[PDB]
Amino acid sequence: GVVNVPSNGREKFKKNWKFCVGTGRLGLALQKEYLDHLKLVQEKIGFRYIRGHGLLSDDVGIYREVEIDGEMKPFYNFTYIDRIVDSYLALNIRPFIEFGFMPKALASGDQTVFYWKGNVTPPKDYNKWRDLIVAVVSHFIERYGIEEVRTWLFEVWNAPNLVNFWKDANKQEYFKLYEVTARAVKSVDPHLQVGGPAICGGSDEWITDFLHFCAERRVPVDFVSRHAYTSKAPHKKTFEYYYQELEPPEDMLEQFKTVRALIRQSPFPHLPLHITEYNTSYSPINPVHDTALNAAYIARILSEGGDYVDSFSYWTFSDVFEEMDVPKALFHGGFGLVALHSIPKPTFHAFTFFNALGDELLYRDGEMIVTRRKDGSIAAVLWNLVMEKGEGLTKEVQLVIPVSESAVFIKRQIVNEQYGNAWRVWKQMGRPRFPSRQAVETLRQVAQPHVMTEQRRATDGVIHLSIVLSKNEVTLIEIEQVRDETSTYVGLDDGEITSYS
Amino acid sequence: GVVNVPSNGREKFKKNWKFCVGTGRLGLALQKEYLDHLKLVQEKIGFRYIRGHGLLSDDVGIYREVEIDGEMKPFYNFTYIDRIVDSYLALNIRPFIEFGFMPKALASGDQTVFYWKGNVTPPKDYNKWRDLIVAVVSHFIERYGIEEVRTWLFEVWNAPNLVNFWKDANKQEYFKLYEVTARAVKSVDPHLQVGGPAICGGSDEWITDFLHFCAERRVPVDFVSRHAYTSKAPHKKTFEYYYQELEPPEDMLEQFKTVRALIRQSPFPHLPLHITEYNTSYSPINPVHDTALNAAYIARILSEGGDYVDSFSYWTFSDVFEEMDVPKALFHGGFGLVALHSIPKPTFHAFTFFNALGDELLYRDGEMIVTRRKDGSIAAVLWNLVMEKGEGLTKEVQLVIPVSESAVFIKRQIVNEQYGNAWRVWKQMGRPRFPSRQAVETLRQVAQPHVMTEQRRATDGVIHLSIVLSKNEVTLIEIEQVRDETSTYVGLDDGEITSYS
Amino acid sequence: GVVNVPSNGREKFKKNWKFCVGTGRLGLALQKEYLDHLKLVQEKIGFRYIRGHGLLSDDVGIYREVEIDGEMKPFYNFTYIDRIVDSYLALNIRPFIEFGFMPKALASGDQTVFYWKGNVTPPKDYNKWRDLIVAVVSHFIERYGIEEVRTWLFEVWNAPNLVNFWKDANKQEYFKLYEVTARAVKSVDPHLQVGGPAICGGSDEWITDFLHFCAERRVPVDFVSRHAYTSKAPHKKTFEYYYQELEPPEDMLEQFKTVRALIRQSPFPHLPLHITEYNTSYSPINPVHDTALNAAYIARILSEGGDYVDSFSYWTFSDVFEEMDVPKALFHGGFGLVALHSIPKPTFHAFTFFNALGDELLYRDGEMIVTRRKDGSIAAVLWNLVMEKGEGLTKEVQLVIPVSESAVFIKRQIVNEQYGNAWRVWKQMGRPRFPSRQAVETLRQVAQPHVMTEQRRATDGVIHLSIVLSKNEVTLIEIEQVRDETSTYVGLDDGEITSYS
Amino acid sequence: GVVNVPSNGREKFKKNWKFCVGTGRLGLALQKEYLDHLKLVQEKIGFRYIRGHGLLSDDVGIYREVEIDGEMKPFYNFTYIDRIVDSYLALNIRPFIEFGFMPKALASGDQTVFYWKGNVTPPKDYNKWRDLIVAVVSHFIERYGIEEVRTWLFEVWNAPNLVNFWKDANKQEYFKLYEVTARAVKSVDPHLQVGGPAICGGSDEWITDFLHFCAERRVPVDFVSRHAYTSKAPHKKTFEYYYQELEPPEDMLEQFKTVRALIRQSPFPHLPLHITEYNTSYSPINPVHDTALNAAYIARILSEGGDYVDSFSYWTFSDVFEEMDVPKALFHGGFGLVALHSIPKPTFHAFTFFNALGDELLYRDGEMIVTRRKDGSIAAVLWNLVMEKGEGLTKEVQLVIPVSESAVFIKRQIVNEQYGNAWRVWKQMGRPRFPSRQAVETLRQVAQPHVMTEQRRATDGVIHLSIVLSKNEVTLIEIEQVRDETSTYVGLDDGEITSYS
Ligand SMILES: O=[N+]([O-])c1ccc([N+](=O)[O-])c(O[C@@H]2OC[C@@H](O)[C@H](O)[C@H]2O)c1
Ligand SMILES: O=[N+]([O-])c1ccc([N+](=O)[O-])c(O[C@@H]2OC[C@@H](O)[C@H](O)[C@H]2O)c1
Repeated sequence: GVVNVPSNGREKFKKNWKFCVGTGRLGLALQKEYLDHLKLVQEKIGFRYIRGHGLLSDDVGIYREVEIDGEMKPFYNFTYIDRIVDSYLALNIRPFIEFGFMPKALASGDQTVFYWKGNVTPPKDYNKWRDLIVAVVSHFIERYGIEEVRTWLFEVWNAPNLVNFWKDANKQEYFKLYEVTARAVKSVDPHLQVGGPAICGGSDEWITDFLHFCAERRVPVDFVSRHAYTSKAPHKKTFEYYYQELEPPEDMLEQFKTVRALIRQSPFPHLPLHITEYNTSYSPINPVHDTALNAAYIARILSEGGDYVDSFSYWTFSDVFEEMDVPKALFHGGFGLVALHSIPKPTFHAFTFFNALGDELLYRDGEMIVTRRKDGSIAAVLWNLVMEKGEGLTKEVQLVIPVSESAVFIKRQIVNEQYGNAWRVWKQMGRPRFPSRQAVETLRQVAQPHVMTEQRRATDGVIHLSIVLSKNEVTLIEIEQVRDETSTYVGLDDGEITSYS
Repeated sequence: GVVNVPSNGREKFKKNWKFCVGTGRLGLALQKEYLDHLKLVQEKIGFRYIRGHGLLSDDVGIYREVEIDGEMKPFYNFTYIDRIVDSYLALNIRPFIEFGFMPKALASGDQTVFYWKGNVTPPKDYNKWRDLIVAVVSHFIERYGIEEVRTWLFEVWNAPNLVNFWKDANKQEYFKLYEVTARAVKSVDPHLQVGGPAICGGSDEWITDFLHFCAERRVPVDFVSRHAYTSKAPHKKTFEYYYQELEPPEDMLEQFKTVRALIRQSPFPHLPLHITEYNTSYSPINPVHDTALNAAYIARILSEGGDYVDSFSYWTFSDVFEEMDVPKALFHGGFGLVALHSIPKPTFHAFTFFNALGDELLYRDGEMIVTRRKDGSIAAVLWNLVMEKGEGLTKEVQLVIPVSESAVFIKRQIVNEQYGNAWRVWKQMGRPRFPSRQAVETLRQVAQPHVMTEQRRATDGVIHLSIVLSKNEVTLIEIEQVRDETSTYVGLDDGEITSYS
Repeated sequence: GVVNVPSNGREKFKKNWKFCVGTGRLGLALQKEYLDHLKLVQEKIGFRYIRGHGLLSDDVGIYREVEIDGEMKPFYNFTYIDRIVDSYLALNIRPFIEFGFMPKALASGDQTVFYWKGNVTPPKDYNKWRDLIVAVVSHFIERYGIEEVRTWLFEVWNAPNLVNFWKDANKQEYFKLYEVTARAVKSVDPHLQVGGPAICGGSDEWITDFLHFCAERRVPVDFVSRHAYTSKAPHKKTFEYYYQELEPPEDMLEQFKTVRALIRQSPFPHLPLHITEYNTSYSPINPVHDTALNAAYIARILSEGGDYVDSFSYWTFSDVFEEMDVPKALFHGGFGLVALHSIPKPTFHAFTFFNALGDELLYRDGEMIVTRRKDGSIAAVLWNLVMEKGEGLTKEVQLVIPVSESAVFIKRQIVNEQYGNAWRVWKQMGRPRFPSRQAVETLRQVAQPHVMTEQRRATDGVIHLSIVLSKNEVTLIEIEQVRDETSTYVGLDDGEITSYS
Repeated sequence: GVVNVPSNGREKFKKNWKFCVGTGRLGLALQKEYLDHLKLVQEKIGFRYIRGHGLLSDDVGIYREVEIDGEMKPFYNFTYIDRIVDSYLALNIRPFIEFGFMPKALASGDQTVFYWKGNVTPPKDYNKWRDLIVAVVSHFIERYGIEEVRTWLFEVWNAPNLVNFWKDANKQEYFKLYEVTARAVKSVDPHLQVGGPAICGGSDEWITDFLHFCAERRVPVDFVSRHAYTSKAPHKKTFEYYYQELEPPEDMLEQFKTVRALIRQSPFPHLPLHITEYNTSYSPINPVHDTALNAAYIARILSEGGDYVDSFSYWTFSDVFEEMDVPKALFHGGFGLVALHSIPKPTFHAFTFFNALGDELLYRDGEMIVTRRKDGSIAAVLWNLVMEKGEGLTKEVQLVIPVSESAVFIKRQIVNEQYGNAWRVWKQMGRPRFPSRQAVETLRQVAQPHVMTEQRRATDGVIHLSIVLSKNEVTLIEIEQVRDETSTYVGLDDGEITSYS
């Protein structure tokens, strides 16, 4: 493919793609492994927010009753989220808070979800729930101050359209929960941004009904949130895996555009859309998350998602996760960008590569994005998504690039099936479920992207880049001006080194 | 050619090769860059000793006078060595102390050497020198304890046979020095291992005459020390470089062997030989040091060195160095295993690869060493030294390794003219003298060994490795037993992941 | 009163006191907070062993089924203990392993203990319990090597004599469990030191019977294990506290003495006694743990416990704990030496003070220990336990100490009701449950022990220390030799500095 | 003396006091010790700028020549200052650059200053000098960007009115150097802030003459810079100390006010004034620097200096220094707020305590500053300077603060002759010149300010605080509102803890 890149760009590539990221339940943020991962993530990708479950679930331990006199009185315990939210700010990432699930002692019923058993029943008392919300949100304000907390976003629950996350998928009782929550939030401070309905795909009439509910009853909404996944249901389970086929990335972008339109035609036309969960597969034990295909796939979404949505949050930044029990093996199919022992998966590198793009959009299509940075250098992320089985499937992309700076340093980073892929190498080691330190160390060496560099002189003010992508490669290409200093090394002559010319 | 690696080995590959390592002057150990460098070097190569000049030179500031009442009296400032040596022991490296150069205020003349102007004249008074030595040795014992200082070694002066390092290259006067120093040391504790004559090559009758001076006069010697290089004197200079031709590595090994023999024919037939400086070139501004050639070259030394010499200390661990002024550019020909910004140079990777070898020497010729680890894995370092100008020059090596382990994990790391070579990429950047942090980080990325993994079945309890070395490649190959766990993943099927088979 | 310290000591004060230390369950070692706390504890007190609950309980996640080829087969997930033990060894602590509690899937009934719901029923199948032990112990050996694991200890279950921890406190069923476990361990390696009965107090015929059981059936036992507390059952509960009266520490030492005597009467008279949990109170929400009284109390135990027992393991090193839910406030009555946010509690400082003592036991009574270090210096720890309510209550102590020195530097460190006491200060702050970072730093500053130094000249080779201990003071006194260097500062006169004399 | 602190104050206490700080020559910035110190300084006191010598002196290595052909051509080496200025920015501190001294290779003459021998002669060629500056400033802008460099300040030379620092203290020649420098700076970018004359006191007609010179010859000046000290010429020397009397703190403030007047009376009446060096003693071996008096003395300067000068830069932040050779002992009278081994001296605490103050000035006089912070809390630094010899000499300050809050947590911090004073304890240890690590740790533990806390109820809507300062005591007091949480601890009763009430 021959893509002629212009010197100038009308558009700006926005940073929506790294606005927010996902995470396993907040209680897992107490784990050193977790925070190692979060550190890595925030050093290499700069997420602004993080979005998880469990804030009000009982391992974090906020909501209790507590026998005083002979009445059960509510007790709010911030010991853990203080630590959690602190560890977050310390890593320059803010909570996209998600109020859920139901504390056990506030639950109206038994139903739970996940291995860690988040209670998914409504509050036995909405006054108690509201007071939870007021307490938490007020607690946050005390700890972090109002100006900090105002930058946070507060989602109400999670996937209420699903029977697993909300008793009977009750639209009406969710809307009651939304309204008590949204009102509770604004009552603490009116700038605080509360939103919903946190629905998973398959039920976008919920967004419309949610926005009709909010307009009709004058319920505050500051954003719509929605999840996006492209995996069909499991066509094969093992004791530790769900294998699922996938719709192409276009399916996710159409999901985004569709929900943007629902918002345009609603009484709240100006509302931000945050996709608070996205990946390929929605199961934390689907091995696709460990693969290069995941990288290549998710790159398209990084490219284009931001046209439709104010943010879209990769579920998750890390394999530290337990919705489906403790990981049974190093590469076990989890959502994480980072695997246990801080081994980036290929998808991590995809974010790393997008994080090198500039603001100025020179060219974008369905398999690349090409940007100018403020120093005049170019940054391109290209990907070769291939959802079909088979080998080779190399795609050459020819890039013609405007460069006035007579010489250029090109640095290219590739992750694919061979490179930046610890999953492949893990396989070769015997798929050790519980690898030794040495094996982890090799895995990490191997998980680094392949780097290639060159100096190229630009003939006619043009650089012609032949970029050969292999199956499911995501690659970062940067073209820097070379300010050559060779001429200051007077007499320099590598021909005077043994073996060199 | 075809190498049939025996299943078993009588001989043990010893750790002589990393007993000790070279350093820029001890004063420079105060530099944060220096410690960063030592720390990397101690994490990836665990050297036991570090040997450098400048212990008694005036930047470290031990020796002074000091008009106290009405008298110029000696003052021993240990502020800097306490901190230097402390920093050494904190990194699990002990000093191979070298008593030099002449404190300015103890100097008998003004001849200095180097940019930092180490004085190279005999002491104006040997009684004061003696006391310096007693004071230093004593102070060390007081700070670190007698048990610890006894593990240290003590060389006396540096290169006294060279006019640059010692006034008139006075053999007789350097023997006076050695005697005063050796006795000084021993008078403090008889078990302190003192030695000399730390000579450079070209005048090895100094070993003979030194050890007869020691026999005649019964001067304690506990080892012989000697430098060893293979570079002729510079035949080109720039304002910045020396370019030297190198003798091949056999010349260094014949140097080792011939000195060993000279010691065996001496009155002290059994003394240890510590080669206290070695590289290819002896100039810290010979770009050869930053190349792959350097690594391939030194790899043979690591392999055989221990045959003839109890230790051999690579000059140096780091480009933190000043003999020829402050590095005028990132890669500037410095002795260092590690370049500024902690960019491993190819020779670094050589040591690191030797660090992965086992005790059991299975096979060794002049281009490889093969070893069994105590868990039964093989570790083999192969190098392809090519001193002749020109491209290509690839060696095909065929390694036939035994192991009744069925399945095998091979990890291969290569560093050559393309991989693990930040010098070649520095040049592509336009030889930035003073690189941006971004350039540095690229350089670091690129300085990493290229890793290649595979799983192979064994046929007939044998692995057959067809190994292709590029020019001046050093490569580590490890063959580990795969204890394969895949069978525990019942239902595991990569064929159920999108794109995978 | 008056105490004349012998210049020489017959006996050695041993390190039994810091052989082992308690931890809240192993699952919590995943917390970054837990490890912060351990690093701290390992730098200031060097514990060799760490004994905790929950190795096999389900948060750590080892034991699962796992439906494979039509059966429920065991699935040993090592993800979490690998990470846990790793981190233990990285901080130079080994597991005093305690095989408990029942994995939910291995359990025969529903009885749990604690908020974390450790199952306390017999295995539904003792063969599978055997295979669990074999799996875990084997796994450890496969990861750490046999020479490492052989240094560990293995306690079977916890407090089988209590109904809360073991169905019916069934003695015969516990012996069955112990036999199965002890043989399973030994079946893996005969060096693996296994032991019980891990009983709480009140019921020491369990030792007698347990050992009778083992003699009769030739069941391997390598040590006896026992808990030791001195608190009566809670007389007052709030929703967050258990308040308890305490027996004096002689009571604990009598427990030690008495259980050792039951071992000498038994068929295994020479068996090690490891007291694997002691504290004052056995409630993790008794505020007593946070006080200076706890420190002063336990210092007597540190002083004398080793006379009777091979180890005694302070429950716990850290307030990272959850047996009674998540800490409801910074100081919440947790067992920890270390409070959250790495705030040392008074008791932490007691260990620290014992960590400064020498081998040579010069003098000891029930309020002090005095030791000679090998450099010749004295180290004394003194405590003024005062269990009575009220203020004042200051012990005077006249130490008369031989010193072979003449000029002496004394460093006293004190923690008591004023200093080294973040609890008192936390109360002044308004008892914030969830203190801000600022408050926490203040608490940490204030948690440090008060230091008083002084130079004293000996008279007639003796130092006469008049020491006043406030109520529940634990104080460390070190008397070190001064090698005065002031004479070398010729002309030094502080009287030539503004204001100084 | 009683002070009725008003609730609100019209004026702001400015942060001029910590705008900038002094340092040893930039070359020492390369030392690990130095950066430990800077780290600490920047974690506890937040300095915006750092100002020292040697930028162009040859240890930093920027100016060389460099025989190319037969010509000596200038060569600029940025290897060191890149690493220095990076290390600066990483620690959030910016260079208050100072162009000096003369590179040997550029020097017109042989006169040097200091042990390290900065050349203090005019350049041999002013074009060469100019080119140096352009080179240096262009480099900065290249590496860090114009926006960043525009925030830096550029002083020309140091103390040109002193014969030691400038050949013949030649005024007219300094103005030539100034003009050439300032013109060189402004030619690179006009917004770069260039300034001088960097004079030491006792010669202020130079500021007048300088500003007339610049006014008349239209030479750019953006700031006046000046040094301020109060020590008289030494009255005793030892081989290692200068001992000096000190004019009182008013003398310095009057120096500040006098120079502000000369500036107002000048052709540039609104120029900022930066005191680029102040301490009490101008010698780096005056033990007053090490003392508590230093602290209490510098406290009035921090309180008030800002009225008269835009900045005032305490020479120096650390003892890493060599103007008078390597430190001969731990506390050796160096300028540093931080002693070697990162042990803060009392003075460091004064900056720390001042760094606790709010912006809103409630009350100030010559012994205290009392401020309100944005959360309504009070912060006051009180000082009791006593320049006379003698014991005791305390000082009661009675602050009467309005608070209608019911209750108050008070946190006080004291460094005086007893507390926060490691010099005092170092003396008790026998003035170890080169202390053991154990000794250093005691020293550090002792270098911490004494902390006293209490809770105080309000009476009459007011708090009456009696603050006893002892000799040369600086003390920080913070009064915060207590939000008492005790009522939530329902049933709490410390009375139910052994020994407590
Ligand atoms: O160019 N020199 O000053 C020089 C020439 C030859 C030798 N040599 O034959 O050993 C030499 O000596 C040492 O090696 C290089 C230098 O960096 C070391 O400090 C010297 O000991 C130097
Ligand atoms: O210690 N000296 O050689 C010296 C004496 C007098 C002054 N002075 O009058 O200002 C002085 O100069 C400056 O201040 C102290 C020094 O450390 C700085 O480098 C100079 O700027 C030094």
